[PDB]
Amino acid sequence: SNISRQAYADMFGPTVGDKVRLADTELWIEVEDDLTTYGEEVKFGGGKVIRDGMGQGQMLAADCVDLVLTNALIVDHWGIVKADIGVKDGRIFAIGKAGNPDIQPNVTIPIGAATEVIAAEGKIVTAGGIDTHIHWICPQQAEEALVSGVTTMVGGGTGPAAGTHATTCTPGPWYISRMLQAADSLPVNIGLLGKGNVSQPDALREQVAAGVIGLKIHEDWGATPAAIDCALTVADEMDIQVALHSDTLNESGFVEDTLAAIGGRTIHTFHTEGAGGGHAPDIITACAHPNILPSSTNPTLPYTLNTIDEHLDMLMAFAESRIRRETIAAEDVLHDLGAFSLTSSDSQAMGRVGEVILRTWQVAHRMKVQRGALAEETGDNDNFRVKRYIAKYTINPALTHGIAHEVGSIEVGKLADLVVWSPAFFGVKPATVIKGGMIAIAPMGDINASIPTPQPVHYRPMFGALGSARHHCRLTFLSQAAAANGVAERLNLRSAIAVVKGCRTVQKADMVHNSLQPNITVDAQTYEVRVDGELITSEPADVLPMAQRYFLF
Amino acid sequence: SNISRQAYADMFGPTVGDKVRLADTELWIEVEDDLTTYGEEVKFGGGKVIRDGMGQGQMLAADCVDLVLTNALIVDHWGIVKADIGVKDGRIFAIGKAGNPDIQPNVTIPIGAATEVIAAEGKIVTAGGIDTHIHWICPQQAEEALVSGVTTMVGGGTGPAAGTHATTCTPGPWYISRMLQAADSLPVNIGLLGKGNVSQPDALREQVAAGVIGLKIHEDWGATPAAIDCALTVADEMDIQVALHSDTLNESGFVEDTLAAIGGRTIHTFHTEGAGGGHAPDIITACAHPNILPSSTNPTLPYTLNTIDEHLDMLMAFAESRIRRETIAAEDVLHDLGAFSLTSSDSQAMGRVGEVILRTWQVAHRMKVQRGALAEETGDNDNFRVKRYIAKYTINPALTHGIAHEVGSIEVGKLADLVVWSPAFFGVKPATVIKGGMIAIAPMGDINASIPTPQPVHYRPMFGALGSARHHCRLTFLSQAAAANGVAERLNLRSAIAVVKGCRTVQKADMVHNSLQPNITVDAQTYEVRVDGELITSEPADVLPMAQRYFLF
Amino acid sequence: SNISRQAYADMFGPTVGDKVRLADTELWIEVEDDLTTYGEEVKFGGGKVIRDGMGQGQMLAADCVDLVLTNALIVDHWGIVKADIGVKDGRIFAIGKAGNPDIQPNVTIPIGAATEVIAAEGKIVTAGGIDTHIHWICPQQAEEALVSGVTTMVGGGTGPAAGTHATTCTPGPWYISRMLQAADSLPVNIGLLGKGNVSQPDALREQVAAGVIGLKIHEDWGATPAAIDCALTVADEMDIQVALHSDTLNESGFVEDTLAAIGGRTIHTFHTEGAGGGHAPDIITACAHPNILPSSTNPTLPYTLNTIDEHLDMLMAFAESRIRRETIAAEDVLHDLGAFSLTSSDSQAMGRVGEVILRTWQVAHRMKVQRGALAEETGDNDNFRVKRYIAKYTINPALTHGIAHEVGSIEVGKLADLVVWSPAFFGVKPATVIKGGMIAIAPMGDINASIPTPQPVHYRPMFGALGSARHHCRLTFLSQAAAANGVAERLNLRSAIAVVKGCRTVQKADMVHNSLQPNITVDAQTYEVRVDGELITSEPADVLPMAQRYFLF
Amino acid sequence: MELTPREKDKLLLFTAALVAERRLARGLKLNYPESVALISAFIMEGARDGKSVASLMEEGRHVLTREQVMEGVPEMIPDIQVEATFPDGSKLVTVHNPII
Amino acid sequence: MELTPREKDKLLLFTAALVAERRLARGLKLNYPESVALISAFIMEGARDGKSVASLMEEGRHVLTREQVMEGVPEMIPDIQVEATFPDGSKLVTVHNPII
Amino acid sequence: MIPGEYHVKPGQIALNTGRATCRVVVENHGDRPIQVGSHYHFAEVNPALKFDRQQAAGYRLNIPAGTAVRFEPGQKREVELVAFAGHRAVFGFRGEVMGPL
Ligand code: NI
Ligand code: NI
Ligand code: NI
Ligand code: NI
Ligand code: NI
Ligand code: NI
Repeated sequence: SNISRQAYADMFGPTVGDKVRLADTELWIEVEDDLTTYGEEVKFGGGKVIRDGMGQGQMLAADCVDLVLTNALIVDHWGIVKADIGVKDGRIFAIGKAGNPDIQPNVTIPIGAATEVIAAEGKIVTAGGIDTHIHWICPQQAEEALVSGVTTMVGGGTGPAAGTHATTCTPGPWYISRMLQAADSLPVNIGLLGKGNVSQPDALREQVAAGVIGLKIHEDWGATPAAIDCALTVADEMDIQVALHSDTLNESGFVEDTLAAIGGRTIHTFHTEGAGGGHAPDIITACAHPNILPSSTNPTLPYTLNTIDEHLDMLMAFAESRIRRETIAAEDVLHDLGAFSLTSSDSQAMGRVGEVILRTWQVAHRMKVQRGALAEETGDNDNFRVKRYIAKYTINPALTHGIAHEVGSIEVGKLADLVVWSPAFFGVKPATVIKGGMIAIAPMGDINASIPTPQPVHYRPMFGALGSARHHCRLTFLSQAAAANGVAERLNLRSAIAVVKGCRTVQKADMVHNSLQPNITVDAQTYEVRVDGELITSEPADVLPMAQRYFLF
Repeated sequence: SNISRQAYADMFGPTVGDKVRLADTELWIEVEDDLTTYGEEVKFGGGKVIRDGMGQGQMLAADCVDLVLTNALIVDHWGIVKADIGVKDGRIFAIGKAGNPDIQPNVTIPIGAATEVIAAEGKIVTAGGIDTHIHWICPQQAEEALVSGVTTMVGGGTGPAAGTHATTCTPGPWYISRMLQAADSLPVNIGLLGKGNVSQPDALREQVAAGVIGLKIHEDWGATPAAIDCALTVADEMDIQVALHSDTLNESGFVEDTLAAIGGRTIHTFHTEGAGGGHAPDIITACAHPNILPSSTNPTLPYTLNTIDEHLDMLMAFAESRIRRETIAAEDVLHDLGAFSLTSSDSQAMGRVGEVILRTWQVAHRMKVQRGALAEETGDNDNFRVKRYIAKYTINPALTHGIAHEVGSIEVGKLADLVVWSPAFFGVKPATVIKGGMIAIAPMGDINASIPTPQPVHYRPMFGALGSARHHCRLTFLSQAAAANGVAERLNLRSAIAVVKGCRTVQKADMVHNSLQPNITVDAQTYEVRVDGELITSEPADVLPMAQRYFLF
Repeated sequence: SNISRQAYADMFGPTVGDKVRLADTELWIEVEDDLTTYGEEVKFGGGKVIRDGMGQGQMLAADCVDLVLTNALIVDHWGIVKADIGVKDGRIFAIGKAGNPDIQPNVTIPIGAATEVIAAEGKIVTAGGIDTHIHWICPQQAEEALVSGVTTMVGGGTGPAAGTHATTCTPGPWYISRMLQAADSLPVNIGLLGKGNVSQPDALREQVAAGVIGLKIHEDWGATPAAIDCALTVADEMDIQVALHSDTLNESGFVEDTLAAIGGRTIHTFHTEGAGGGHAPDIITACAHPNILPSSTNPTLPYTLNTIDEHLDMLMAFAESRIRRETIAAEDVLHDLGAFSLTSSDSQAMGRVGEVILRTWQVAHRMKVQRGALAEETGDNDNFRVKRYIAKYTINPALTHGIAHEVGSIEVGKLADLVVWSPAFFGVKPATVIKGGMIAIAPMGDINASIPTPQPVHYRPMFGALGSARHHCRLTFLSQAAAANGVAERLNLRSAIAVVKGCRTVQKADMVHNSLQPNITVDAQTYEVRVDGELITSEPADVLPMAQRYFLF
Repeated sequence: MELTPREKDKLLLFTAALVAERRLARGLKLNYPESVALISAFIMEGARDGKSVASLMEEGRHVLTREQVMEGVPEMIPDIQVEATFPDGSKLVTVHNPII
Repeated sequence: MELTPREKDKLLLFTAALVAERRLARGLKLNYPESVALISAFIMEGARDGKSVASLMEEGRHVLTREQVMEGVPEMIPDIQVEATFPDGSKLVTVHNPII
Repeated sequence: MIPGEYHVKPGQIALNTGRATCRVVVENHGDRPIQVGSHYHFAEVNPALKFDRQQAAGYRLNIPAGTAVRFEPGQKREVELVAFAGHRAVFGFRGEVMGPL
């Protein structure tokens, strides 16, 4: 039997050699591989394949997956392939060919009576995003981020307090404890950062022992060489990560003095470009070092016409020393080159919580438009650029904070945090958001309707976000010390617990597709950024995709 | 002392011989009995009867009810009587005469210091509805159904997944467990259905042992004779119910082959008319058998002008074999005759979750208009037709699923799930919805107002729907096996647990006021339905009551 | 170094001698004291004081506060002073000078790595309000009251039931238990009142043993001399408070007979003016007795043009005996004189739940306008009148119900329930509401915005109102008996528990700034109120502050 | 009014349509959400008027043309569905390829 | 439409502005919330039109004058901030002393 | 520019390659329509369909996965079958095999 490739694409989604446009951008992805056996694809429906004795086997629950995503087009750092995804016990069981071994060939993902089905044909499936620069100013941020496709949120705060408005710090044992307890109520995985600004190591050890997975050094609390050194010493001891927002005022020293204080130790530099904070005007030079894991916050991504104008007031003499067109323009290119490894939000503190993914793709679009294909690109597609950029908000943030053993990508053994997208709305509005094997939120039509599609369709929380089901499908990350001291039992935390590890051993070379260490310089007077003497710059966009065609406001 | 019957009706509600119109329909009910002692009615208020030493006694909590609904007009399958209702420990204590035995005669429901009062004079009180065809596509369905007057929801699903969109199945132990946990968060009683389509009995026993109270056989998972037989065998063993959505395609056999596979064993046939699924075009003939408990889904109830037109797309060659004007028209009459015993929704899968009660009364209205009085009717009232129809969404669904020992009617010992209605809004918008003795939802005016009545008045959840109070006032139904294996303790379920029983012994003869087994046939070419050779048909309504006079949209 | 007082006020808020207008009223407060050391004030921000080694010390968590409110202008019954507030373990640690003892002088509130900061410069901080006349008609009242600045709610009810609509009673053990469990879900401290109308003491003891902290005697349940006596006898035994709504009908006796039945025992008279209930037309004379703690409900506060007109229907022969212009006008003056000691709402039963604070200040404004300065006033400010009025909804309600050891004022050791106000919105719309050391609700802008200030800004619940964090930051008050019988463990209450005490020993002389016992009389025919023969009256307002300039509707 | 959850939900759609309506009046080419909202609201009003499902299925295809919406928008909307209370109860109206 | 929480939140602001708009039309002097809502909605529409942040920062100061609002209102609003989707994405518009 | 558009490369896909196939004439002798799915064990279809069941043993319809063939009453037509793979164990359907083959 034969079938035309067009009819096939309409029935099972695209296959090898087919290209798909990402939303309304100029980025095109080409299916690199297809793990199916033509003619043996599984489809659910009346008279279709997944039925008793046919595509559904006779195996017991233990011998089959709980959930199968059929004919999914996976877009991950390791590849863009077509395959079925199997989920078992809340985790990714396998990527391959689903079906019934009794009558079908090459079945690697067994479907049985205990298997639920999610039809992914014609859809793109990605790992849930991971935002590592969250200011816990309000609990509403969790739903906003979840809706955008972000499933893990790392940050600090206690609510709308002055300290939190400015820094990602959950100060001390009491607040840390209270926030760990409040975390059980949120539908995303959570890890907290304590206040790392102190020159007494015991004051830091207490916070780590209380539960934080990292310490934030912020200039508002004093980003002095003494504080930075103290925080890194405790980090090396307790295997937790340090996030830095340096001395913008150059009060205690210049960028080189801060770098000297860090002493080659692992550290995550927040908003490395500088607009969001850091030694004026050269904190961006940090991306040249092997021990620095650099990230960008999202208001500066990508460089557009209104960027500079809006930034002055979001900030409001050192304003014009902090807001620089030169470093803002360069940042985009540095992302395209892989010099900057992560993207984050900086939620409600010079950052948009629901725009991490959306902005990352806009930068990729603008860079393709301005710079053409990357040197690593093969074929007439943007597959490599896509892998490079998706890594910025998935696997790289996970590696930087020691949680890549649990989340960060679509790999066997990892928690099943997945986002299903229709190609036309990729990166803008997801079709389904799965948390730990359960749908946590999705667009839903009229509740009283005869079908789930009638208007009004808007995002509403599903069963995966309800009480005990939620606790079972989310993770609260703890430091190894907190886990050992029995903090979870003491605070009576109800969610699944995960421990962070490998924070001190990760380096720039470990950032997937983003390990460039450029010989970068910044002119002290003009602020021009140069890599190997070449000027790094770009043009501001007047119009961007993933914008006015999708939003009501 | 004397008082005119009109002034009396205005003060204590109608009494024996008085008639009341149900909403804006042509259905009239006549009070059959009044359990009060004229002059001794209890009324609450300043200077009224329920006061210390007067209508309120000196007894301790153990010797008096927690709640009394005064002067209620009860409408249940057993009668339409005026009386006081006593509730104690979350259950119906007694139906009779409330008061203080110290100074009042014939007191059967003692009122004391521990008694709360709900004024029901001029109101109609009914048992909470029971919907047995729920697709758990989204958690929002619970509030929608509760608001309509439905207090128990049986069905299956895991959220907005392909499998759930199409079938009422919660596949396997993992999903069953997760959904049982999520159930604690919903303000209605819940029982789950697993996937019954498998030819290996152990795969089914696992699901029952996990917690499901029934198994759904759906054609999308393969409604073959082998699967049907396997499911019924396990059902007979574990005392759980089977719900069927037959082979519309006639792929494995015709309706008679399916009936043969069932082999006289008890089974609940979903949407027996066929539009929602089933052997084309004669699945409707199932209502002739003694072992079949037939129900209808609600989009086809009642037959109207726009019915056919809307149905084609809600479905979208076998479309015109499934959507038949002939069987749709007949279905209404079969309900009026008692051949069809239940009504359900088929929530968001060709059914409206908040319209089960509303549509049942519209069918009754249209049948009275077209067919006149029933042969069982006595007096100039529609009392019997009313009892016949109310049984379709209360007691009958409860009997069919083995939960009639807990809910289904206003009888002593049963859980106090009651709905209070103003006659003008009967079946459309309730005044109060009580779950397990506590008000769970009700229309509420301006929160900051001087009284609870100022606009805007809209349904808002009350104390009975909050945290622990909710857990105490709702039931999660389990299979006898799950209860024995200690599933509630393992999953740490917080709500009250109830066990199903008597699912295999219920038959058509047991359906209250709806036990007709007609000699029914369907013409294979014309699709005409005939009972004893007589053509069964009806005319489509152009306008219906309980519609545009009550809804904003 | 020197700095002008204006620039100083702009930078750290007002200091000694500076005056501030309360919202848009004519009330002005003058800073009486400042606990800072000029030049050593703590300010948070980039390059500011609270930084490592500077304003932030090296002490461990145990040796520093969890939260510090910097440069707060405190307005409490004991004074109007400028100072820093320290909060530790959810309680008020100290009022003084915050900082780092290592380099700063006079530090009484140590700031360390474990300290969160709330910038209060230019803000007014007050204790959370306490409403003791709550009808638990719906759970939504809690959020409405919290938003207005009320953090403790005492009352009774079971939801929108007839008994609750009319009285503040939670009838019997079952309902009391259910409501105690539902309380864990609400973001305010809660104490319940049972039904005190019974002549059998055991029926009352049961309710107290079940958990109520008081008993409400309401005329609708029979406010007879026998019932009143029985309730007071049990109150004296179990150290719980009694709230009274007397016999308006004069059925069992006149006001003097009720007073005689009370027999000099402590009692809280609700809506003492009479419009909301009580012996017509002289229940107001109760404020002359030493054992009476009198409060007003809010619809009559203050006397305005539309007051009488609206009241007839909110009530609907004894209507015109209950609604009297004479007693309504006098009530305002009696509050100004300190004859009436508390203000409350009477939520949704002739009272506005979100208008207790707002109306108390409107009365103060109208009294200043009509009567000028109080005899106790010193200086050209309204400091004493302000202290007298704030006491009416904070400390006095707490003393009356035996919970002043936990809440009621900004004093060391008390729970940290604080409200932060911008002077322009004082008493109308708060900036931050802190419950037990955690922000529970606050106005919040666009969730996806770059900052928390963009529109739309509306009140949204914060971390202090979420699950377990909420349980840790709220208190459920129990009677000493209930606490002893282990009710909290039995019902498995998750919130912090507090016990009431000192209810029987409090008298009129104990009411802060409101201990006047006037020689008051009421003319039986004309209803004119006279104190020492002088006519007590006032003029109705045509326009009021804290009204149309702040609300959208 | 005793508004049920569904009645309140529809108020959201109505308001979304008011936004689209005013922008169309300004002469702007509507985007994805604006288009869906405008056409949906039209149908609900048609049901309130008492028009049949069949009539609305057709009428709904003449509310907006391809020249009144942004590029790609017509392709993002293969159909529009909405339910409303007709004289004979709630009915589903499906409009295929509403924008041409 | 697939409305996200933020899109739904903005619908609240739009509706608040409709209230203010009708009252201003009646000739009433606007209060605090009405003023904030009216000016904010204006800016959102400007962004939908494609105006720049710079242009709106100025235009927003000429929506209401001191004579169209209640006494004290101008002082209660030192600035107004709102974000909207411009052709180049979401941008923050801050209008200082909008009412003079 | 069409958001999320495909660029499917032209050509065709060969289904179920390298598997044994056979053609059989089937005739619907029933008075009601019968529709058969791609993976249903053809030898166990509705008894009203008349054909050589012995030849259809271990076979299914050689059509795109998920599709179906419809037979109206009295309809006769030739269909192409393809053999099952995997363990070639048949369970379910009308319960005629319930084991390997
Ligand atoms: Ni920063
Ligand atoms: Ni930040
Ligand atoms: Ni069905
Ligand atoms: Ni169904
Ligand atoms: Ni009262
Ligand atoms: Ni009251």
